[PDB]
Order: sequence, then structure tokens, then C-alpha cells
Amino acid sequence: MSYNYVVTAQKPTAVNGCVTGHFTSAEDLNLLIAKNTRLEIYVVTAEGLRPVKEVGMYGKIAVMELFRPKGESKDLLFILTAKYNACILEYKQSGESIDIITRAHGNVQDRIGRPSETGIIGIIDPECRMIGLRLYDGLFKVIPLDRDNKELKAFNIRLEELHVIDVKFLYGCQAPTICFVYQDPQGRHVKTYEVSLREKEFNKGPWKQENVEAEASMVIAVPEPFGGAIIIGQESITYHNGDKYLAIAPPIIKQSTIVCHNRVDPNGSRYLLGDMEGRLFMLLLEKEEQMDGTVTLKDLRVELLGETSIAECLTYLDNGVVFVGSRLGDSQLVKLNVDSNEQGSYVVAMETFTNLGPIVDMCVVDLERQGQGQLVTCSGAFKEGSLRIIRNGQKLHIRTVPLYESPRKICYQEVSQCFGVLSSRIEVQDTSGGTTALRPSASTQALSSSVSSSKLFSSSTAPHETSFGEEVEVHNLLIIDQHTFEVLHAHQFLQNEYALSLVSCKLGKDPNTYFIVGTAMVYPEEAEPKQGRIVVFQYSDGKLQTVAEKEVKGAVYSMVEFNGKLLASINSTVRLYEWTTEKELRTECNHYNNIMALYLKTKGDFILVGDLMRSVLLLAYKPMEGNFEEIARDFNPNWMSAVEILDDDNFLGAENAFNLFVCQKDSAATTDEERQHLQEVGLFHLGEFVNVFCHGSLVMQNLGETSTPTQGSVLFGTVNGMIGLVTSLSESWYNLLLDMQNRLNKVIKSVGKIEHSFWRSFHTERKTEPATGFIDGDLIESFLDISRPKMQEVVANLQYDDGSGMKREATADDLIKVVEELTRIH
Amino acid sequence: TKPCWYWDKKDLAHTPSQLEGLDPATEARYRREGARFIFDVGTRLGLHYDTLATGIIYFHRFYMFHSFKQFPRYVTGACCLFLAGKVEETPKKCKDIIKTARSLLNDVQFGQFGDDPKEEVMVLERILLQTIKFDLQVEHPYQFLLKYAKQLKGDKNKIQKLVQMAWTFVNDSLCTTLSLQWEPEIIAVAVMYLAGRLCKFEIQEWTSKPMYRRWWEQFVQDVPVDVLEDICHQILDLYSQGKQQMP
Amino acid sequence: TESDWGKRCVDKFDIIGIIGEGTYGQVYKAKDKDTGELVALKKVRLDNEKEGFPITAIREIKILRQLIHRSVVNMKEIVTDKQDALDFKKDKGAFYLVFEYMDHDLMGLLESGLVHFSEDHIKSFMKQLMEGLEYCHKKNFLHRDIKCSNILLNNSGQIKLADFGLARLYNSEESRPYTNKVITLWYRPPELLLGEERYTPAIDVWSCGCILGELFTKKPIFQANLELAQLELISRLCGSPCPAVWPDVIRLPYFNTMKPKKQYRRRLREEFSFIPSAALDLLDHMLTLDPSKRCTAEQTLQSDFLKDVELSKMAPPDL
Ligand SMILES: COc1cc2nc(CN3CCc4sccc4C3)[nH]c(=O)c2cc1OC
Repeated sequence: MSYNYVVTAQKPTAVNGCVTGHFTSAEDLNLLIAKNTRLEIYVVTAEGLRPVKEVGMYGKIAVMELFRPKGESKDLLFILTAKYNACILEYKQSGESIDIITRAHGNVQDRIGRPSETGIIGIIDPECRMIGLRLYDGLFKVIPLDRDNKELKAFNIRLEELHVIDVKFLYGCQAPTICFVYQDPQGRHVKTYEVSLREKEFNKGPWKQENVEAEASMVIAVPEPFGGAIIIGQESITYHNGDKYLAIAPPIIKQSTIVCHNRVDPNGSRYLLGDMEGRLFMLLLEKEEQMDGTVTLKDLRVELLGETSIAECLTYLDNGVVFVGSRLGDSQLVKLNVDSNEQGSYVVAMETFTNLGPIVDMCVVDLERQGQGQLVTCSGAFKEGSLRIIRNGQKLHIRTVPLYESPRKICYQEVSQCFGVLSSRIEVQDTSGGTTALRPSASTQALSSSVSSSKLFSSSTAPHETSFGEEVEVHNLLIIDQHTFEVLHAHQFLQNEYALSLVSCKLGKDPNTYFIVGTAMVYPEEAEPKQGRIVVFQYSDGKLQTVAEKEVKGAVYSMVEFNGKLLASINSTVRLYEWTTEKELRTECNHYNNIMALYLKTKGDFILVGDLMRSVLLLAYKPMEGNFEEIARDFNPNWMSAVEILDDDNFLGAENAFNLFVCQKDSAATTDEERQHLQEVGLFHLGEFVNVFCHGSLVMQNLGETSTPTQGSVLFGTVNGMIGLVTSLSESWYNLLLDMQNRLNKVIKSVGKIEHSFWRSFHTERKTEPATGFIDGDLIESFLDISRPKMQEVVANLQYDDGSGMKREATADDLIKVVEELTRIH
Repeated sequence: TKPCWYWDKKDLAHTPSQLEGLDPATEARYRREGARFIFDVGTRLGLHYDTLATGIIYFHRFYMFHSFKQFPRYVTGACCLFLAGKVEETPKKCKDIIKTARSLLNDVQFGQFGDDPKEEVMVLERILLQTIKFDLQVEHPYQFLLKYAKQLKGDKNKIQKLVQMAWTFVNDSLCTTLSLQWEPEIIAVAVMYLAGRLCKFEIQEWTSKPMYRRWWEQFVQDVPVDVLEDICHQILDLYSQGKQQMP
Repeated sequence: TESDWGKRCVDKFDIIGIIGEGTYGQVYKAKDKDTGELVALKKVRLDNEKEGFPITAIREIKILRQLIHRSVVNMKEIVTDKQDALDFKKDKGAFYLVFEYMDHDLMGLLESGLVHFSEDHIKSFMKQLMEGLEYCHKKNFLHRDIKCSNILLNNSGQIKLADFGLARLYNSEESRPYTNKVITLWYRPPELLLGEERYTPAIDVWSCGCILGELFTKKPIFQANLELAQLELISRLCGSPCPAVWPDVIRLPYFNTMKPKKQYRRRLREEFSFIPSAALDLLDHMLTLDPSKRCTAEQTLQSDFLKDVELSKMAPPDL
């Protein structure tokens, strides 16, 4: 078996959702911001948000909504986790003591159902009579909000429309009414039903079905003065309400998909709309009052306000303040002004909240020679792309390097005192036949530049037609200075060439240090790329020189330096190249028993391969023979997102389901079959998407002073900006910390009353297993925050099993020291 | 695709056994003794009739590729029955086959098994499988005797007498190389043909074509009377060489 | 000739890797040196010496040289390790069963979470599977371990049934003692949970119906670790075993011993309301508690869902 320890170095920074209401007091306006597994509560002031409380939950926050049922003084909070843990929460404050009350809770998972494409949707009735949940295709789940439903029991109503895009409860109906857009073979439609708690079924809805735009994306519930709904698409915005129908199709919204909306005026007159290119729009509802006294919707208008970060969620606060919640870039507070500035913009940024964004790749480098190590991360996407330099100093110091284009891979080349970074920028087919970039960015603002002139694929004779307005990716290699972080050089790869892999190394007997890039020719027609290059570059005297190119028959997804040789994965093949005295790559040997060799890691003569659907394989280079040999494979099927080698026998992997596992050589030589079987010894639900594993640590350890029990250091970056650390334990230390977790889980009160053991259980749609081999360090590190009475309760009847102290009963102060030592690894 | 398992009578003059100086009478005796050994041993173990026959067919085919002077027959027989049990889903442990073989064979005969009987048998399985070319599925005259007779309608007692007499003839033919000359279907009609002659029954009357004198032709097409008689001659020869009489 | 198996040496294949671990050996992927065809080699270790050649392999060699069908896996030949020329006794070399190579297995396409099946894809999949099962069931063979792992899929959309290690013949005239623990619990029929031991070809139909549901939910329908727990889960959806819906349930050994918590009503149509009607009828008939009332393979092929499907339009699963 294996024993490992996992802790968070940086908590998730991406904003998954944001709501505003009256949660902490019936009087204050609060902004609740949801990051993965983290809930942040702020109090809205006119100068700026005031932080009041932060809690963690043992689950990914999927739905977050505030409601105030009749009889309550203040808003209550509904949350549903991605594992279907539901709960209703209340803020309660006793002077200085702030706590979160779990008013109702339960798990709403169905034994039989198909998870929907557009994900979990949660909405609440305007009269707070029920919570609507869309979890599975063909089913609508109703949790009625009666006082007695403390377990959140619910029932399912059969839904004929299997493919639902979005749903909202409508305002101003005689009965609870849902409005939704659905897709069937005839296109997309908008339809209504009434929800009957008494009959537990749908009744005919207030207005008839209307055919809508093919890419109708979002449904807006319009408040009582108007009533009805607005439907946002790619090209058009429409309003529906019984007999009334409006449509505005301003060409400005066609350029970029609109992804988020928020109501500004409670009456419903103004809405904020945001799009993927970061534009902020005002949607205006122009009113007309008849002599009858009735208020009708005359027309719709859209006005561009300015530019914000690419926002997953928008919330208007007060005055002109809007919270721009970003998952791809930095979250922001922006001021909306009545008068435009001299550039024509009405938006003026106030504060910028750091988001490590998606961490596509990262490397650890000791820039200042301080025997520490700093983390340079490829963070963000599109106009939010950046390079983030992170060091420890008690908070983490982060320096932001903007790129305004997507960073894909980073590697450090010390000889050249610079980083190599692979990037891609979006251009659009224009009337010239070429393409035009939407904004200047790193690859275009380089001091010196070059473009590949390779003739390898030039024979073409394969037609790829272009339509005006279509997007393309343009890939580059950026040479960036390690001190100024100034783009010294940018190399642009071929048209339709994707840069996928990057390494910096010396090969063979060649003393020169090269940048080597692996590419794939990507054409929309192809299911899998069938052409590719391995390109050797030399960065010398401010210019990048092309040294050699090797054509391959596939995508070079990953490369790694291997004992002076170049190990590269081309689709199914894993290949080892030698670097000749003629400065060309020469193939030595290949391995073909792979579906897609997405990831490669090496140690000694051993190679770890990560496959799209076959988990991990341990290969070895047999130098006596000049070939490869399969040492061991993990036969359990998993889809890999990243891999890392922990030691000669243990191997770490990350699943696309937000899970971690460790595989080991079965070390039993009785049969060959045992050695070929890697036994999954560790299973752990992380809750984050790990893109990059990287050996290193951010703390400045001489290791001459007391070394912590943990041994080894692997850092990992995730999609939600979370940075974590994995380290190994001895059998003695694992059992102590494990026995302690079980004790801590009995003592600590969870938000939503979510069992900790459930949360960390390995979870795919198909399987659920109890965690094994992993210590939730974030649980262990919470011992230092529980009350002194609670601490003593945890340490009762505890004995050790360490050989120095045969059996050692614990005191609270003894364990306070053990955990404090563990907090020093990060 | 599939191997050919049938030879001509003339070809049996050239088995390995014959060419190593064994005369025709001796090889025939060895075949009867080995087959009857398989039969008696399996009967002691309670084995289905198909399992006995399959072992016997494996045995007869084996000695079309090897000589009796280099492969002791009772070891081969025991191995055939052992494999046949697994093929036909009536498995037996090798030790139990040896136990029974010890009871039935005298000390000279059980000498063939050598110092370690189980080992000599288990070792042979590799050669047996390679020899029979991994073609394990075998059909036997019994199923056709029953399938064909089910289509006879008439005196219940005369037909049952026909079936049992023919069934006896099938059991006796396993001691011969007929398994190597003719497909089971021809053997089944032949045993029906012989019993009908011996009981003075006219089978055509019981067929759906009562004026079709060649009744076999609806069951097995293209079977000459010569083939059916050659088989009969060979079966009754066992009854004239030994001192038992046509049933 | 092509028929003289057991002699050709495994030298004739370049081993590419180990695709899986089998019951009697480890399964390797190999390229034929002469033709270039990719094959799958199953290693048979006879070195065990306790009972010689494994009977699980004997069943697969006996049955798969008889069965010819597009949806039944094909055994191309049997090859051997370099044998010892001097002595036949010393030789312990193993034997390899050559099969056609298949790109993936259904469990893998599903466990990795990558594949999305449309109705038409499920039609082309089930039509091939049931057609193969009919060929086998008409030849009086029982598969006896139908699982997602044992359904091999090509990228083109061809399906082949594969692991015939527990396959045996069925006789209507003679009820025979069989092993009452054949199909894996998730796909095991209710009849065998109560231990029938004398079962119909319907055992395999139940499994294929479980797969039909799993193709629509992307999650296995009846997942449990204990035989009683499975009976309860099946009972919740298909209804509790009772004399009215399954008259002869009383003749089953464990009917009094094994009991669901309640006598649950059948809710199959309700819980699978999202499944198309043409398919839902198939599922209700395939997941029928009573083996004598459970539909046959042929009846599934003459169903509104699968009858008018064209195998020429083998629409590939979305990959
Ligand atoms: C033991 O049953 C069998 C399973 C089989 N699975 C596959 C799928 N592979 C595709 C390539 C790879 S790389 C690692 C795992 C995988 C699975 N392909 C086969 O040809 C095959 C043949 C079999 O028996 C004859």
C-alpha cells in the first residue's frame, strides 16, 4: 500500500458564481461569491465590499441562490453540490461569533437518470414555494419549500422535452410557472408549463410555444411591471409574453457570444449583458403606458458600455458598481458612468481581484538563486492571458505579466536567462483572404520576430475553404526575459499548425541548449491530426534560429528530455530520437501499445505514459537492446489529465472527474502477471481539474533545520486557479493522521452537514469508492482552528505506533506542534 | 478452415505402427484393447456415453499419427478420456482415472504408466491437443440414430428393438477404425440398416416415403449401398472373430 | 494447411503490448509478421499441472471454432512457444489463442466517459449484439457472462461478443445441474440470484437488457456488492419477486431465504420515462423477472426498435 498527503497551497480563485441579496441581516446588501468549494460573504458598502465571513463546503458548489420565504426576516441560502448534496443555510451572528446554520439538508441523487448536457440548473419560485432542479434529461425535480421539509424530500415530474437548454421561474403568474428553451430535431423552441404541488405534475402553461433562434442560450425572467421572458441568442434578443412578441438583432452582439446576464433595475427596465470577448452591454426595456393604466413593453435596445474581464457571472451592486466575476481572467469591480470618457467608454475599473485563472502549465525556477524556488504559471485565456510569478513571503506574493493571448506551455532555459512560452491568439477571416487579430498581444508586440517557412507540408493539394468571420488559432513560441519579462522574440508557426509540446535541453554530444517544439497540423475535417513537426530552435543573440525539423505522422502531444535523447509521443506511438553529429533527429525505438499518448514523464531509464482512456503505463528503455519494454500497466480504465512520478515504484495520476490516484508496481515477483499489474493503491477525490504536476516547493528550506515528516514535493495547478501539493508519508505518520481525521470528522461541524468521508470518495458517474492512501491535509490543518475544548475531545484515548515511542498518548499541545510542522511545507 | 479426419481402408496399411513392423492384426488388437480400456474405465467413473466415445475417437485419431511402439496405449487411452471429460463437460480428476486404471489393468499392463502414472498422462496432453489439431468438437452415431429413428412411425416395440440393437452396434464399432473411415451419419444409418436385416424389418414402411426402398436417402444423401454393406461386414466381423453372436 | 493448429510458432507475431489480463493468462496485442494484421493473443499456461489445459480455454476453442457470425469474435488460430525438440515431456511452453483485434471494449469507452450514444447508435449496437446472441442461442450455446467488458467494439461500429469462458450447451429435454454463479452480479439475472441452477438462455437476455438501460443512462443500472442487495435494487425497479408475476418463484431454492425489504411495485416505465417508447418496451420485456415470460433473442430482433434497423447504415458511435 502507499501513503500520501495532499494540501492546498493556494485556494481556488476562479469565480464560479455570484449572487446579491440580504443574507447576513435583513438590512445589509451582501455579495456572495462562490469559488470552487469556497463561499465568500461580503457586505456591500458605498466605498467597497467589506469581507465578513468565508466558509468551505465539502463539495463543488453547483447552485447558489438566495430566497426569503414568508415569515423569515432575512434571506436564506440554497446550495446544491455537484455530488447532489442539497442544503438551506442561515447566517447567525452573536456579537463577535459568526456561524452558518444548516436549516435543511439531504442528497437528491436519483438511482436512474441521465445527466443533462447543459449541466445542473437550479431556480426558485418568486413566491418561494418550491425549488426547481434540472438534473437529468426528461425529468424535472421539485423540492417544495414547506416548513416541515427539513430533509429536502422531492419528487420528479415527467418532462416530455428531453433536451432543455435553460429554465427559469416566471414572474407574475397565477400558479408557479416555468419558462424554458428546449431542442428537438425541428430546432429550438420556447415553451411554458405550470407546476402543481397538489397534483405533482405539469399543467398547460400560460402561453403557447414559439420557435426561437437555433442558438438560443439563456432565459431571463422579467419582473412584474412587464412580465414574461427575454431569450438571448447569438444574433437576436427576443421578448415573449402570451400575444406579445419583440425581436432586436443588432449586429454588435453577433461578433461575440453572450454568456452572462444580470438585472440592474428591480422593475426590469435595464439588464446587463456580457460576452466572451469581454464586452459589457446594457439591454434596455422601453416602456409604453396606455390610457388604460397598463404598462407594456414597447421595444428593446442594446448599448455597448465598455470592456470588462471575460465574466462568467455579473452582479450589479449599487450606484454604478458591478462585480465582474471572472473564471478565465481577473475578477473586477467596475464603475458605470452616465457620461462616457474621452475614449467613448462608460466603464472605469475600480479594483482588480487576482485570479490565477486556468493554469495550463507551470514550472518552478529559482530566479534569485535564493535556494527557494518561484512558480511561473501559464494562467488565463484569450485577452486575460498572463504569466504569473508566485513566491512565498504570511501570504503569497504574485506578480502578473499580461500577454493578452492564450499561454499554453512554459519551460525555463537558464543558459539564455529567459523563458520559452507557447501561445495562441485568435484571428478572424477577413475580406483580404487572410486574417486579422482582434487586439495586439504578446506575439505581435515582440522586439524581434520570425515566421516558419517550412516546406514539409507545402505539397498540400488538400482544400480547406474559409468563410469570412470564422475564427482561427495562430500559434507562437515566445522568448521572454526572466528579469524584465519582456517579450524578446516571437516565432509564428505554420498556418493551421498547433504548438503542443515544449522542452529546453541539450541533446547528445551537442553543447548547444535548444528550445524544441512539437506540433500538430490541425484541420477541421480531421478527427485526429495526421501531420506534425518536431522543430529544434536555438535562441542566440536576440534571434531564434531554426536548427532542424523532423516530420512526424501525427500530433506531438508531449516531449521530454531522456538521457541526452528526445522522447516524444506522436499519437499512439512513443518514440525515442537520437541527436546526431549532423544536428538531425534520428529514431532509435518506438512503443505502439497506446491509444493516445497524451502525457510523458521520465525517471532514470523508466518512462510513465498517460493515455486518453487506458490510464498509465510504465515503460523502460533497455539500453543493452536499444528498444522499449512494458514494465507495468494500470488496467483500470481512467481518462488522464496529468501524471507524475513520485518515486521508482509509486505513480500519481489525475482523472478528468476531479479525482487523484496512485499506482504501484505490485512488487510480487512470483508471477510475471503480478509485475505487469499496477495496483491502484491510492484513491482521492480532489474536486479540482489538475493540468500540470511539477516537482518543487515554494518554501526556502535548507533542510539542515528540522525536516518535516513529509517526504517529496509535487506541486499541481488546476483550472480554477487552485495550487496544491502532494507529499508522501511513512506508515506510522499516515495511520496517526488518518486516525486523527476520523476523530476530527466526528468533532467538526460541516456546512450543509456533508459527511467528509463522502466528499473525498472517488467519484465518476459510474463509480463511487471510499478514499484510500491519502490524508486530507486541509482537514488536518483545521485542528489548529477548532476550539480548545474541541481540541481535547479530538485527542482522547489516542496512542501512537512509532518505534521510538512504542505507544504514546497525545495531548492537545503535542498535536498542535505536529500540525504546525505540517503547515511549514507550504 | 477445418481438418480432414477420414482415411481409406487401404491407407491403414501405412500407419506409423504398421511401418515400424507391427502387423495389421496386432494394431487392430491394440485398437480394440485401448478403446475397451477407455470404455470400461469411464463406465466405472459413471461417464456419459458421449464422453466415452470422444475419448475413443481421440485415441483412434492419435494412432494415425504415432506408433503404438513409442506411445503405450493405456497411457494414451487414459489421457484421451481425461481430455474428453473436459471437452464434453463431464470432467474427472486425473488421479481418479489412474485409480480406476489400476483396478482394471494388471501389474504388467499398469507398467506402461511408469513410476509416476499421473505425470505420464498429464504430460501427454500437449501432444494429444497438437495431434488432434485442436479440433475438439466431435459428433457420434448416437445422436443420428435417435434423430433418424424419431422420424420412424409404426409398431413402438419393433422400432425400439431396432434402436437398441443398432445402439449396441454403435458401441461395438468404437473398437474399430470405422470412426476413421465414415462420418457418424453413415454409421448411424448403417447400424439401422444392419439391425433391420437381422430383425427382418422393412424400415421404409415406417418412413414418410413408404415406397422409397432407399429409406436412408432422406436421412443421409448420397450413401451407396456398398458403403452401408462394407460397414455391416466390418461390424459383424467382430462378432465372428470373438465368440459372441449377432445380437 | 490453415487447419493444422497448435504447430505454428508465436515467433510469427511481433508482440506490441499487453491489452488485458485474462482468466488463464495475460492477453497481448500482436501484429502478424507475414500479413500485418493486428491480432489478440491469449496465453494459456498449462504449467499449472493441477488439471492441465484450463477448461475455460477448452470451452472457447471448442465453441468458437463452431460459431461463425459478424457479431461473434473469431479465433483465427492457435500457436505455441518454441518447443523442446529433444524431449516432449520437459516442454512447459504455453499456447496462444489468436483472435481478431478489436479497438476497444464497451466498459472502457464508458468508464473513460468519452463516448456519447444516440438512439440510432444504440439501435446499431443492440441489433448486432442481439443478432449474435440469437446465432448462439439457436446453436444451443449459453454465453453465461455478458458484461460491458466482454462487448468488443471497433471504431467502425462493429460489435463482437467475446469471452466464451463460461459457455455451455442448453437442453430443453434434459434439465442439467449448472453452476448457479455465472454472470457478474451487476448483470446477473434474478433467477440465478435465487439459485435456479437449471436455467434458460434467458439469463443472457437479462444481461443484454441491463446493457440497453446502461447505454441510455451511461451508468450501470443495478450496481451492488452483495447478492441480496442486488435483488432489492432489481426489485425496486422491476418489482419484487412474487408468485403472481413469477409463478414458479417458490420452486427456487432461496425464495424464502432471500427477500426484498417490501413487495415493491414495478416502476420500470416510470423511472425510464426518458427512454424512447420503442426502446422502453424492449427493456420492460428484457428485464422481466420470470424467465419463461422474458422475451427471447429473436423476439428482440422482431421489435419495433430493432427490426427496421439497417446494418448497412452502421452509424459509428460518437468518438
Ligand atoms: C481478453 O479479451 C480481449 C480483450 C480485448 N480488448 C481489446 C481492446 N484493447 C485496445 C487496446 C488496448 S491498450 C490497453 C488496453 C487495450 C484494450 N482488444 C482486443 O483485441 C481484445 C481481445 C480480447 O480477447 C480476444
